[PDB]
Amino acid sequence: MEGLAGYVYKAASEGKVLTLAALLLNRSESDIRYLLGYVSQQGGQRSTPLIIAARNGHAKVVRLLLEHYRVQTQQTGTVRFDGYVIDGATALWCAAGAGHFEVVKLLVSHGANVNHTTVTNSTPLRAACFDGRLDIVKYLVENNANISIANKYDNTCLMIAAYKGHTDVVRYLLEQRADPNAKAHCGATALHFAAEAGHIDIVKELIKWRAAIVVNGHGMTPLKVAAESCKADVVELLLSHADCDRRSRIEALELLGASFANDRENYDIIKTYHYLYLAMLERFQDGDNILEKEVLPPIHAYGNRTECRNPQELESIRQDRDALHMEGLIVRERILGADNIDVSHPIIYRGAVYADNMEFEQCIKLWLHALHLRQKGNRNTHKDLLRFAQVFSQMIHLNETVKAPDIECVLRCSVLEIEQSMNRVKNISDADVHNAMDNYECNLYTFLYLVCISTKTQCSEEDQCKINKQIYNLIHLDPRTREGFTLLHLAVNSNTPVDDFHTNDVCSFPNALVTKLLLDCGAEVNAVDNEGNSALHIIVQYNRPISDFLTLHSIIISLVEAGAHTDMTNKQNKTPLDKSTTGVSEILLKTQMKMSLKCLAARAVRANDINYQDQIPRTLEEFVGFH
Amino acid sequence: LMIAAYKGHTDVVRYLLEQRADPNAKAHCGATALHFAAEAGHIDIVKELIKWRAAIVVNGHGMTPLKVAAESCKADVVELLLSHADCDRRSRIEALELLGASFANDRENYDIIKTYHYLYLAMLERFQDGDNILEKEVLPPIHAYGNRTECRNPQEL
Amino acid sequence: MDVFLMIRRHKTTIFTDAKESSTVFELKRIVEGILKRPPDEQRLYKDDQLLDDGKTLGECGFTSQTARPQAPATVGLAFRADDTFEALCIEPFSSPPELPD
Amino acid sequence: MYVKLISSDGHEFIVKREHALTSGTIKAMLSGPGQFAENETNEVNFREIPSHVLSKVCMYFTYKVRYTNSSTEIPEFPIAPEIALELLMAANFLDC
Repeated sequence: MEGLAGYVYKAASEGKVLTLAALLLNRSESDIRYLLGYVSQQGGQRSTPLIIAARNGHAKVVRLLLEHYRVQTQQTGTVRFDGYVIDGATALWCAAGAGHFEVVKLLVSHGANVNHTTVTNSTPLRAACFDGRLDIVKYLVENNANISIANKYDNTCLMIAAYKGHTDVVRYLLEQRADPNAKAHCGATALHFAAEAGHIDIVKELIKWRAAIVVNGHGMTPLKVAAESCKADVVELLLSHADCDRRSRIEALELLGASFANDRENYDIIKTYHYLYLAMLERFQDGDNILEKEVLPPIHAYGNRTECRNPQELESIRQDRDALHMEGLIVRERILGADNIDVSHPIIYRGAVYADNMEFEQCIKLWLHALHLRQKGNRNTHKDLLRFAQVFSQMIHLNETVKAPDIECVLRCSVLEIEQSMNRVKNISDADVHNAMDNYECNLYTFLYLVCISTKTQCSEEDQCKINKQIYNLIHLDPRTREGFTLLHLAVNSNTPVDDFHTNDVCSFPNALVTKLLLDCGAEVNAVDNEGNSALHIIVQYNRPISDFLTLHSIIISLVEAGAHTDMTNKQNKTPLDKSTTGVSEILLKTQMKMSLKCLAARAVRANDINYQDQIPRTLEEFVGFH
Repeated sequence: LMIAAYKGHTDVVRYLLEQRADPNAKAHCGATALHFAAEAGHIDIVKELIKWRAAIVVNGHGMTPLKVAAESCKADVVELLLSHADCDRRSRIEALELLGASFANDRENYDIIKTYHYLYLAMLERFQDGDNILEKEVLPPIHAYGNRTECRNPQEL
Repeated sequence: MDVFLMIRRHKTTIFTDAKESSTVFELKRIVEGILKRPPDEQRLYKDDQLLDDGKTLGECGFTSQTARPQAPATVGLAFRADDTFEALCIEPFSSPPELPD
Repeated sequence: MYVKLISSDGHEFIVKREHALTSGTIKAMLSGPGQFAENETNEVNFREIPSHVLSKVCMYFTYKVRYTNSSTEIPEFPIAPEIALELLMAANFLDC
């Protein structure tokens, strides 16, 4: 039974043999095998009692289970609790992933599942490669298990061994003559994963095996991968494969110097110039077939710098801090283009540094350009919009003015991002719907924070019209959250989440200024949620009537003047007068409740439960649904 | 209790509150520590005293803790002391009127729009029922404030 | 204070405002001011009881609560044909239909 | 000065001009070539309104003129359950 399943769950968890004997005997055949063949839902994640035996390495309880019974290891379970918690894995999958060799050998002799393929076709060797135990990996191959099993993105076991620090796994795979040029979905073959985490031994291990150089899907060579990762140990190693040529040798040094210019862990300004000056002098070293520096067009975001075509001008900016940081960004754009995953990450880091250093206008320009680059790559810039809102609120708290074109561009970018978020919600059936909806709600909340900042800031009249146009477009796009909360509702309900950062210092929900702006832009003031609540039908549920009575009075005035029905019942048939839940908020509604014979007659019809179906005009059938 | 509630220390007040301190810690000044909480707006301490039902008494000058909260121009304390439900329509009306009047003249927090809105909210609740209205009790006019006899009508306000 | 009230003759039904202290004669004055007929030809009837011209509405029974403003009291009206006064005839309103189901 | 509302059956419901003019369709019906500004009749001839329905409509005209914004609470309108579902359609027809 379900209670008996939890009884044997603790017996295997404690690693006790004599306790499980009494709990798995003296019964019929039907109920006994159910306990050993069903997962137990503990802590919100289901797990087999044999999983918790293999997870803790309790070989004593589980070895005698196979001798006296016919329990199999094909029980479906989760993979791990480190941010994955997805099911489908067999019981042998966690045997290798728990770092216990003693439990792998017993499951092989009784129904070996070394060729197990889940929804992600993850064999127990993949978990063993993730665990990185040489004894588990060596024995699992000895039990006739395939090694070339690739996932949807072709997760070859050599890649995870190269990605992880377990260099013993990758050197054993080449002894079995595994594929070195394992093509992935994104084109990453062996050297891309090895030379990204600074694994000097792993990259050296594949030099003999000749993993070669192939450009992946992001337009990057494996040599350029090491230069982007700020790992100079493997950059010099990859330069000595005897096939690099002059074009790809300096640009790796330039990429390494550009990557070292702006980074969190590896920020060295002396090594940035020296690597670049080494690359600068390597280009201008002969004068014949000289590798002259091509120049990108000037960008206003990076000041007005036009790169460094000479070694003399690079030397003149050695003592100046921000010039070297600005110069490294342009050459990084020249090498990696505008399609790299982490091309804008140094720009974001420099913007964060400038925000911490109270440099605001340059930070805004850099973050705007990084937002544009990420938006060209079709990525969720919700974090970038949150950063924009946070720095705007930090400026507001220090009473630093925010330029109107900046917030205009940020709001337009956020509107477009909301469009693509709706696109990602629409097309995905059940793949990542929860994540897409979370990103959608985060985008909407960031839009509201930026709108509140825009209302508090002074802006140009034409650019105020542009802000109104952007908000008008977003309203005509009709955003909707999980509860059906429209954009107006989230500017009304106090349950709207606010970020822990400086946005909590500027965004008070309900907001009197935002609701005036949304209604002026043209928000549907009668928009209903899943429960049928209007915008006014929620503001009455405010639990602070007198603390911010100025806030509550302005919004109800704005909502009534826009034309919100004060009688619009919810799914439970409660009027905003009835859902007042507050003495003061009831009083303000009674003053603004404009009279209507139509409203009173509809109340009389609905209260008396008259059969109004198909006895009134069809446009009135909806009206009785309101009242 | 009163010493730790006049200053912003809710932890000591709470610890004494579950240590069975005085629920009505009267003083020579005639306080309760609800008055002291209202004088400085330590709203968490007000919540702590409300959660133990510290009751309400009249100060030496004729003031409930709600009235002291309204006088000190502290609206959140007015909220918490109005939500305690041991206050009638007259007490609610006079507290709102006092808060609205106190926002009109105070250097630290002078917001005339708050004054008008709170006074209008008080007037609306005075004329809420139409009949049986708690009509004003305006004194004869004081020469210092011109000679206006308050505002006993919604249109007057 | 004042009420509104209905004056019904045959099918016609006119609405008006009147004070409690306003007399029946003043109601005749306003009826003359709208219906364009001299008040000496007109008799105002509370139900079927004839009203004195100088009697105020409060004395007749039209208080602020008995003649409720949204559902006012019915005041009958009788005109005069030549030298003879007509009988008080008030046609009832159209009957509301039966409640469905 | 006084409008001359009449139902289908002929029951006249003469009321003050602005008392009716609170509604919208009764304002539209008065305006235009159907004015006939003699300054006493200004009659409007409904066709699909029963007498009791427009009676309660005139009741509401007086009721909304009286307590348009006075105090906060207003006495409830006495709508009979049987006269509803005809008062609502006459509300739409009048845009009241």
